[PDB]
Amino acid sequence: TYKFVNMREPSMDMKSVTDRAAQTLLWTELVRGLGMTLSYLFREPATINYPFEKGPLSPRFRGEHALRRYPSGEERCIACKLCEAVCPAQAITIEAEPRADGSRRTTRYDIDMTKCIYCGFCQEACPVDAIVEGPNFEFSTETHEELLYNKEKLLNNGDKWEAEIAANIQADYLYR
Amino acid sequence: AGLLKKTTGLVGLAVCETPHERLKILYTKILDVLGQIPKNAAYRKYTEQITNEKLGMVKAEPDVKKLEEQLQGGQIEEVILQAENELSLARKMLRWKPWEPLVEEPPANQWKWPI
Amino acid sequence: DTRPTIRPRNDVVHKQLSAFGQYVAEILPKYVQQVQVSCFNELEIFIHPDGVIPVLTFLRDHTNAQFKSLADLTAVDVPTRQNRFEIVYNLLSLRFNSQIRVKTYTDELTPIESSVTVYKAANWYEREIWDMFGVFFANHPDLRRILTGYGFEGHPFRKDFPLSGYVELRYDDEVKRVVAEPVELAQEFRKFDLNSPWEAFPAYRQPPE
Amino acid sequence: PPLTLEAIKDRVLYVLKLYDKIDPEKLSVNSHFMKDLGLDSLDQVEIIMAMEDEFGFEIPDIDAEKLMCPQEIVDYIADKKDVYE
Amino acid sequence: GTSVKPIFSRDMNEAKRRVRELYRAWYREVPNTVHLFQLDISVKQGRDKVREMFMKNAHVTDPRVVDLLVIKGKMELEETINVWKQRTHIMRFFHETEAPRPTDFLSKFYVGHDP
Amino acid sequence: RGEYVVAKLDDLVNWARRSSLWPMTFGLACCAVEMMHMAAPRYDMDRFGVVFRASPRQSDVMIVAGTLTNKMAPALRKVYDQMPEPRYVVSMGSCANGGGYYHYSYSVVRGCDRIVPVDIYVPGCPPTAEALLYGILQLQRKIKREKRLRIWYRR
Amino acid sequence: MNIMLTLLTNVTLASLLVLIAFWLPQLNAYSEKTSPYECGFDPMGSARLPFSMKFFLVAITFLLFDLEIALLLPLPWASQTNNLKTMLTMALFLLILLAASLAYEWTQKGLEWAE
Ligand code: SF4
Ligand code: SF4
Ligand code: SF4
Repeated sequence: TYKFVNMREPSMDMKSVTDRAAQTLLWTELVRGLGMTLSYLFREPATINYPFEKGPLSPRFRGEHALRRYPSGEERCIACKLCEAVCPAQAITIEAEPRADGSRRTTRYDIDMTKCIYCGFCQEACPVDAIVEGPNFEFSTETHEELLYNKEKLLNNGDKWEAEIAANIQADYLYR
Repeated sequence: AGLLKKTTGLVGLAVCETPHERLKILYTKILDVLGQIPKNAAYRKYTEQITNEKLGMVKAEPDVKKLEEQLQGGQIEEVILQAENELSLARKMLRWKPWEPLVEEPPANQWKWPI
Repeated sequence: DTRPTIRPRNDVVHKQLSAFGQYVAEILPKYVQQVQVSCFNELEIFIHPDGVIPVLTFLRDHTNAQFKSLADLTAVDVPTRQNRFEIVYNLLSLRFNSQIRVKTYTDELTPIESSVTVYKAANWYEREIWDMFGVFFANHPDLRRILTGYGFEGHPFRKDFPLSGYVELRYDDEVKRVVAEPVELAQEFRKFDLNSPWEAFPAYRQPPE
Repeated sequence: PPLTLEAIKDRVLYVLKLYDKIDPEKLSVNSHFMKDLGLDSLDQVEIIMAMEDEFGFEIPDIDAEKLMCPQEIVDYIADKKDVYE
Repeated sequence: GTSVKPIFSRDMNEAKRRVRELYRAWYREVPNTVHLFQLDISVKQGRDKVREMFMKNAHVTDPRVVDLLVIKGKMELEETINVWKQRTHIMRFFHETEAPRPTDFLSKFYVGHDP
Repeated sequence: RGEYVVAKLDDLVNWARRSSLWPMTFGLACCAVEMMHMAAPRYDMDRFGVVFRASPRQSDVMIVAGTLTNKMAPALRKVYDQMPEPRYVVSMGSCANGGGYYHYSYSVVRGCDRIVPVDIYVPGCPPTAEALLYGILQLQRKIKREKRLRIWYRR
Repeated sequence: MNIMLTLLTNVTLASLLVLIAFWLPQLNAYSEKTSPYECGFDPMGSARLPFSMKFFLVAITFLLFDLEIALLLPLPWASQTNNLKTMLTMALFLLILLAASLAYEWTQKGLEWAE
């Protein structure tokens, strides 16, 4: 099924030629273009008053990363290195070591936020929902080094955006 | 035999007002060049088979639209266009002439691609 | 259906492709070495390098082939072979609604007749093949680097060319001009050997040597 | 004024003087760049360029190959620019 | 096995021939290239750098190979002539910013485990 | 007081600077598409005084949006050196920041920093058009805290 | 008096704005900030060589046509005469040749811009 987009032949009767001539001299399609720009002038602009009116997002939004912890308080990451193994840009570096108490966690968990592609593959691979991408997207910085997060900064994010990340996965865990 | 179509739709492909004779003369030139091809070549028998069907096909039907429908080659102007290509192909085929056996068997593991 | 996950397989297309494969093989036995139809109904024609131009011309011009569009022209670098480069042609026939694959072989020092004459689309594809891999093509109009930066050394897509390259770039203030230096990665690319030592597919079990 | 073989002689030995990697002492009319003055093929390309730019006209590659001594340059320039004496 | 079809040259003699005028085409425009690109370096160090690059590729004793560098140098000449390379690309040949790596074994032993 | 006079005068200049930033679009990769959405009426970059203007002779800030390929690296430096220089550079996306996805490639410089000095860094892949608006807002704050006249008065 | 005072004030106002333009904003410049702009990469060397455009024929006819408008400019005071028949005939006569010149210029390639 195809349609011929431009195969219209104008009529040669005395009426049609005059209308085309009237269109030519008395610019009409130009007025129609003008007339519609006036229509948009009186309409309702769609601009949102940033930062007083932030844009609409979804619970699945991928932003700044953070390591969450169990309700008890102990971290969720058990250093399985799934997130590091599946990271498409190799932005994850992990070093683990037996903790003093037994059950062992990472001693180094660095995310290179200038090498990250924010694909979210880390939060899917994680079998304990430890590493997640938080809702924040306003962590722009003045220096390149401030982007290169390590375990401490990421753990701080987990203790800062927990009130929001907990609700997001609460609304989205059933889909996954 | 069918009214002269205003355009072929395709850009550049001009409408041929006398397509029947054009197909007949080119097809005769096809079997002409195929004459210089010895019988043994698979190119000769196959192309002759295609053209001999087509030649007896264009002469039988005088109407353009039944010719196009039954030819299964789109618009008629494409048929002369492709028959021309078959002519040029057969001419340059005479130079390279692939009837000859394979020029060289490839190395042992050039193909076979599990690494 | 009993195969809700397995992709359905078409045998009619397999028979039509196989019949055409024999057709092309008999037409030009001078270059066609071997021909095969893959499981997912795709035809591959293995020609000798000298047959690059004649075979393509036949597929482009024959009334029963009419492959009149070079989809792409690429090569696969396989160092373990004597002719490491393996030039691959992909053609599409609009009249017959089918696609064909024509593949040759070439070592490092051997020129291939440029297909610019048959398919003018090959012109830019040829430059990429030379730039990425180093395969020179004779009779090419404007054979030169297309993707790599000016004065680039080596051919990147070659398997023996390191991923990070040999040279990085930096603005040097002393000369007030962007300069080139030997590469020094802040974090080396952590190579991952993730090939399971257990056989995956018994169908492609290469017989022992 | 006309052109004579002596004119070619003086200007040829003139242009060889400016060549840095030449020695004015062992440089002679019979001096062989490979043999006498110890040059290379890339060097020999430089003189025959210095020949053609100073002489003005263009001398191809075919004659720049076996032409080796200032005699050969003076003899070959003579016929090209019609110096028969 | 010992015989394979060539690129442009049938032996070293014509391959060396194609090197000579390539060096000719590289000698002439160096003052022009220096003028064109506002080179900081004078003309003289331009000429021998062409000479040195031609010199380092001397051990080659294969007609097919020599053709490859000959055509590759031609593109390099082409890139330089029609202002396709800027000052930075030209200055890339003069390794200026990087410190001289010493060649004596003692210095290498002092700086690192580089063999 | 002289210090007070220089204080108000500096604020007047800094207000005139931060209230008119004219980006010189270096649209390179998918980071540029999201930046145009900032120019789209949903966020309306123009409303903040910041409006897109070509001809780097008539622009104040660079917005590096996309990967910086080694081949074009001289172009980035040249268009950076030609800006009348109360000037700042905004890096959009992981690729422009430090290489991002193509950090390990043979022909991508690991960050636009190696060619030009970089002001505020905008992380993302791509950073959403709202995130860039926050970035430009951060530069306005940075311009606000400029003591050019106070330093001159205390030299 | 009145006209020259207005002319003076405008040029002093314009010149003062230049003076505060080049002096109030202090300069930290170098040789790369003064380089000609060519959308990034290095210019090939141009902007003063002969840049031959095509509308030269119609550019020079404008000069001829601008003389026609000079000739027919005094029409507002020409209507205040006692012999309008002669004035009307001559006034239309200049317009006719102006139309005639354009028409003949049109027919012989003329307004068409050279390729
Ligand atoms: S979202 Fe970032 S850190 Fe997570 S896997 Fe993807 S690239 Fe790696
Ligand atoms: S995937 Fe989760 S549990 Fe595994 S190493 Fe990464 S953060 Fe830790
Ligand atoms: S950071 Fe992501 S979105 Fe931005 S240019 Fe790189 S790949 Fe594209």
